[PDB]
Amino acid sequence: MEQQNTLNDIKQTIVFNASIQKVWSVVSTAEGIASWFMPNDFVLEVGHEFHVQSPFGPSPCKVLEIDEPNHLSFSWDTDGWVVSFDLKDLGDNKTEFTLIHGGWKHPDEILPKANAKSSIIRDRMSGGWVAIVNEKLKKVVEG
Repeated sequence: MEQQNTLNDIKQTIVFNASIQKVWSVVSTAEGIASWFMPNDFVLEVGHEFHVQSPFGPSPCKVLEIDEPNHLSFSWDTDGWVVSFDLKDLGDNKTEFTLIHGGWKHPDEILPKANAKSSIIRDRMSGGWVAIVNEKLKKVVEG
């Protein structure tokens, strides 16, 4: 019939037993995130950039947009990636979580530092993200 084109944005749609407020709290803190991301001093500020502590080198970030009552966006420095966490108010103490992580466009290009097929990192990152999304995060929200 047809095949997919371009690089799809790592989408992770899942429904947790929490509220958009709680789910947001998991994606609007320093300790909460660090509980499923990395040790850093998160900063809820627009155009605010920080630095995290990774065992594989420091990786700063830069907030793009801030909207607790919806979602937020931020870029990834020393890498060239973007991770945005969407939130949907479902109710009944439930909320829809959608992890969107892109960076590349066409399946072929290559980024520095990493230097590897974007499609490879997409799966590599997606996988770990999938688990993390259904490993710590879940434990974070549920916890």
